[PDB]
Amino acid sequence: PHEELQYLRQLREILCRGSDRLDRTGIGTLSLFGMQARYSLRDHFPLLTTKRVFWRGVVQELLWFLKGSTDSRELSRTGVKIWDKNGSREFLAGRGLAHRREGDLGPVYGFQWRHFGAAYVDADADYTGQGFDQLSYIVDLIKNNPHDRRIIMCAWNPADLSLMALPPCHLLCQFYVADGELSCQLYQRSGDMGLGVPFNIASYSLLTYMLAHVTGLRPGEFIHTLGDAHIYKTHIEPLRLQLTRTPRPFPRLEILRSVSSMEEFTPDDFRLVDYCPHPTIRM
Amino acid sequence: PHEELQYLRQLREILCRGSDRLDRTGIGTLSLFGMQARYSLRDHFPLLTTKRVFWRGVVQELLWFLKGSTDSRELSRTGVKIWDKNGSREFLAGRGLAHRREGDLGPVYGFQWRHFGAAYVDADADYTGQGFDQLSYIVDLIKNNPHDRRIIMCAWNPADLSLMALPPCHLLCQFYVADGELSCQLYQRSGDMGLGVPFNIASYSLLTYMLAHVTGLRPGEFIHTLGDAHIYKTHIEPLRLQLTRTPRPFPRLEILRSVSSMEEFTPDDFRLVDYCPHPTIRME
Repeated sequence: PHEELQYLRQLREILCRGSDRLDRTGIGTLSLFGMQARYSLRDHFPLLTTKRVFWRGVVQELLWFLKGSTDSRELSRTGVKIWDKNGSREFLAGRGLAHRREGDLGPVYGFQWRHFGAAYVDADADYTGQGFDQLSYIVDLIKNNPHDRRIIMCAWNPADLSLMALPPCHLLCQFYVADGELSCQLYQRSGDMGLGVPFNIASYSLLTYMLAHVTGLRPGEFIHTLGDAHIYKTHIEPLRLQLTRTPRPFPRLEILRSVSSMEEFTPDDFRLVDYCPHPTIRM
Repeated sequence: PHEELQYLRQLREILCRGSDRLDRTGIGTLSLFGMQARYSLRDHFPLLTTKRVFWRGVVQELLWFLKGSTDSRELSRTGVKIWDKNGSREFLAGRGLAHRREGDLGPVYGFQWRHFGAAYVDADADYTGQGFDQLSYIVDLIKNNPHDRRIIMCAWNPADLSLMALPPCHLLCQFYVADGELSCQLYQRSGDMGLGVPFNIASYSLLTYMLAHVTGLRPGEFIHTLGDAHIYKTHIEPLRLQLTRTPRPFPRLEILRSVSSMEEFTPDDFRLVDYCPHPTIRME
C-alpha cells in the first residue's frame, strides 16, 4: 500500500472521531492525541502527492536552521518567506518582545541545534563556542558510535520559550543505524495536519538523507510520531477535496555532489526526480 | 484484546526481526526502532501481569523525582534500592565523577523537572527559584489552559549529560485534555524491554493518575512511544518464558484522599486493587 495512505487515514480518523475543542484564544480544532506513521526512504522520497508540497521552502528552511540562524531576514533573502510574519516587528511586539530588530526570532531551532543552553542575546551575536552543538554531536555519533542509543537533537528548551517568536512544534529527532541504513524518528508535539504536516514529513526526511550522505550510510526509514494531531475547522473543506485524490508514486531524491559536512550543502545539491503531485491546495 | 498483548507482541517482533547489534559496551541486543502502544487508564491501571512488576519501587521512585531529588540515598532510605548501584562512589568514579559523595546522581530527572537550565552544583544545594519548574508549568496549563498544545515536561538536556550518573531514557512526556480526561504520551529513546519497559509503563501511568487527581480530571490514555526498543541477549530465555503466559485482568488504582498538590502525595495514598500477576521473572 502507498505510504501516503497513512497520512490520509490520519486525516479521516480526525474528521471522524476527533475531539472538537476551543482554546483560550477562541479558535477551534478537531484533534486526536498520539499517532505514528512510517515512511521508507530507501527507494523513494516521501514528498506527498495528493497536493503540491512547497519543496523549495523545505530545502531553504532546513539549510537555514542547520547553519544556526535565528534571523528570518536571511531566509527571506533566499526567496522563501515563510518565517517573515514571525520575524516582523509587529509580530514580535504582539509576543511581548518589542525590543528587537525585524527578523530576530529569538532562540528558535537554529540556536537550539547549534548552541543548546547558551545565553541568547540577539540574531546578530556571535555564539561561537557557546552552548552544546547538537548537530556536531549527532554527526560524530552516527560516524563513530552508530549503535549508540543517545543520537538525539532536541529543540525544546523550556527556559528559552518566552524568548522565542514561536515555540517549536518539532521537539526532537532521534537517529538509529542498522545494517548500513540511517533511520530517524521525529516527536512532533503539535501537527497542523492541513498546513504543516506534509511539509514537516519532507523536512525530516530530507535531514535524514543529508545525514546519511555525510556519514556514508543509506537512508532507511522516517518514523513520524505525533502528539496533538489537529485540523483547524477552516481547513476541513479543502481537506475533503484532498481526500478525494489518489496518491501518485513518490519522487526520488538524488544528491548531486560529494558533500563532507552538514554545513556545506546548497539547495542545488538536491535533485528531485519525477515529482508529479496533484495541484496545490490553499488551506 | 487485552492491552498487555501489545507489549508481548513487541517482544515477539523484536525476537523475530530485531537487528543484532553490539554497543560500545560490547553487550549485544536485539532491537527495533520506532514503536507505539496505547494503554487505557479509565477503568483499570496497566500494571503488567505476565510477570510481577515492582509497584512499591514505581511509587517511591516517582515521588522522589517529583520532589526534585537527585540523591539516590534519599530513595534508598525509603527501602527502594533501584538507584543505589548508580549512586555508589564506585559507579560514579567509573563515570568520571569521582568527586561526588555517595548518592549524588547529578542533574537527572528530579533536577530537570524542577530546575531545567539551572547550573548544577551537588545533590545538597538549594536550587529554590533557579531554572524552569516544568512540573508547576504543566499543572498550571492542565488547570487553566487544558487544550494547550505545549503541555510538556522534558528531561533531556544535552548540556548536562556529562554530569549525570546515567542519561535519561524517558526524554519527555506530553499531556492532553479532552472530554474531562487527561492523557499522556511518553517518548522513550531507549526501552530495555525485559527489565525496564513494564516498570516504565507503570511510572507514567501513575504520573497521569496523580496529575488527573490534582487537576480534577479523570485519567484517559497512556500512549507509549519507543525509539530503540531492545532485548538484551541475556534476557532471551526469561522473556521466552514470559511469552508462554496469558495476561490476567489489569488491577485498578484508587487514591485514598483528596490531594491538592503533586508534592503532597505519599505512598500511603495509593491502593492497588486486585493485582494478580504471574510470578516474578528475574533477569540479569
